[PDB]
Amino acid sequence: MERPKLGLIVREPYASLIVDGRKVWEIRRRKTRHRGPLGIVSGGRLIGQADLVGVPLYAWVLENAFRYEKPLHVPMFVDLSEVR
Repeated sequence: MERPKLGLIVREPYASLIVDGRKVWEIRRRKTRHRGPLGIVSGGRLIGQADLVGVPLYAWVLENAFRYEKPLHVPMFVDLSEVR
C-alpha cells in the first residue's frame, strides 16, 4: 500500500485523466492479479498513482488516484500474476 513499487506506462491523455481522477477504468487486453498502489508512468515520468482494486478487452479498476505535485523521473518486470 502507500507508494507503488511498480508503474504502468500509460499514454496521454489517459495517464493524466487517470491521475486527475477522471478515468477509473484502464482498458487492457490481459487481466492481472496486481492489487494496490500502481504508479502511472507517461512520457518517461512518474506523474502519480492509483490503486488497482479489481479487474477482446479487460477493464482494470482504479481507485484513489492522485497526481504528485512534481513529476518524478524514470529510471521492466514481466507480470506473472496470470501465470498458470
